[PDB]
Amino acid sequence: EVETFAFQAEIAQLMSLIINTFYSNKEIFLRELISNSSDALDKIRYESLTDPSKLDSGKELHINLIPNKQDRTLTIVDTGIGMTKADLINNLGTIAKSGTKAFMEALQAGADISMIGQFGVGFYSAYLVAEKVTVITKHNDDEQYAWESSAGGSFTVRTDTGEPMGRGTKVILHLKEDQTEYLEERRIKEIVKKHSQFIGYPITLFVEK
Ligand SMILES: OCc1ccc(OC2CCOCC2)cc1
Repeated sequence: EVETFAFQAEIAQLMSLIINTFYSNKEIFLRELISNSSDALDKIRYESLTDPSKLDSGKELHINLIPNKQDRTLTIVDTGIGMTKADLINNLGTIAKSGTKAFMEALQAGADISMIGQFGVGFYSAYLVAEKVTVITKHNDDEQYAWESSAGGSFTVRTDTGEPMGRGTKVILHLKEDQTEYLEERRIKEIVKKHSQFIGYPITLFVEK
């Protein structure tokens, strides 16, 4: 069972701007996604100090980067707090409406796309390099869900029947045909060292077979 939702008009406008604006410094997408993962890990860590059973779904707090040249995907996996169905459909979009408006106004005043994370909508930088993004997520209080969007104004949510994740989020970037540099080990290493060197969780870059 697949449910299809319309983005709020403001978020659809943001995604079109990201897809259509000429902007060569695309590599910042990875910093933004790693930052989101780090924030999600911070959140479950803090909650676990007062309810240690919140880690029954997995004690390890980490970020994995998994390139796959056969599928042309880059996957960013974290074992953070995860998101509920309500997060995916309602809560995050509500927060993203105000962040988008601030970001859009900042861009009109001379900011550039790399500053997107200062407005809390860094996830959408994924569309600098991906034609489709799939988000698989599992929160302790809800079921495992798959969110997906190729932009165009809509996204889908379904219950996920794949490999159970325990807790956390996987962002699968289905890369654009001309963005396969972000599947190369040396390129990912370079970007992590440049932009994500002090993240407080282990980042493991998987090697391809
Ligand atoms: O833990 C990583 C992560 C992944 C995606 C996120 O944002 C939502 C934005 C649009 O709706 C689908 C998900 C936030 C955090």
